Amino acid sequence: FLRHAPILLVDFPSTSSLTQIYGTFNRALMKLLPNLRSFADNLTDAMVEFYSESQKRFTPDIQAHYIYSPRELSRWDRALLEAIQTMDGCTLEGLVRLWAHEALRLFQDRLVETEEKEWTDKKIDEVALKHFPSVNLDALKRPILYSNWLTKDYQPVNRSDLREYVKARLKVFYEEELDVPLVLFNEVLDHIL
Amino acid sequence: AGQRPHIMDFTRLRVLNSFFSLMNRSIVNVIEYNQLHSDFPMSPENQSNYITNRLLYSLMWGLGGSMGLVERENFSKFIQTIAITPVPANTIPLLDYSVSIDDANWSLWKNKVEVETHKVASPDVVIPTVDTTRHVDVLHA
Repeated sequence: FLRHAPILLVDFPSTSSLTQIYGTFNRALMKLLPNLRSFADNLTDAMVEFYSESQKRFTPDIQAHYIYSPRELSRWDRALLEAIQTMDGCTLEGLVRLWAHEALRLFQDRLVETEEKEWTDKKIDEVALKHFPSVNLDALKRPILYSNWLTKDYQPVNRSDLREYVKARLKVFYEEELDVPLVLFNEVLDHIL
Repeated sequence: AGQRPHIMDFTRLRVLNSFFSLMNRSIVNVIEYNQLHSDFPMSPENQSNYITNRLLYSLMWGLGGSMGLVERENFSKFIQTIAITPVPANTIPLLDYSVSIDDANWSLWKNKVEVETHKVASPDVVIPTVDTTRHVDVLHA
């Protein structure tokens, strides 16, 4: 079969190509935030550096689903966009905390051993603080959550204000469906979102 | 090219076809290149440069297309040293270069960009780069 089929190997966009490829998507994405339009390139680096750093830390060896690629960056950007487009003006602080979120749900939600997930978190900040010095560190403070079942648009929510809510909205799920008294605890919340 | 390791078992005909398919595209390129410049057709002297160079081009992509990213580079340099005809210095892989259908010269690919706010990292929008515009030429043939 191959005799008639010419092959063409395709690896991952060289670290340089990614900063120019995905780097652009951002420089155009930061127009929805003129005030932060001076961090476009910054957002990029932190995005590509984190991705790269992780792709290596988590190889297909330690586990199968530990596969990465630029596709993660797009899901990351589209995520940054979709979120921004619904905010009456963002801030350097908001960007970082919103940046870390998408990074988590992309490179952490797949991890298994707490040791790995723990690593992912300390690295996410190491890179964030390394590219965003003017940040208000507390902007990366855990736990990082984002819900819209409370705030008008896509805004951060604290465990309490959220669980105290889901718990109530849950009271309906009881008589309207299966009466399974669920104990809204840490993990549970991270999942429902 | 055979001694080199590929991602899929090296088979004489496979690479030659990939090569022939590419070497033929180089030819067709001149075939149509004249169906346009009827008043300014190709030229015996200049055409000689294109074909002679394009051949070397096809060799690396046709016989080295299935080669690794790093592996492919070394291969292109091997084709340079040998190539008796004009070829750049080994300081830059021949893989990074192409060939102008016009002045038929080893013009680095690097010489060949705006996205719209609402359509950022989206399916279609394919930010053009070296690799991008480079693989295209090969996929065309």
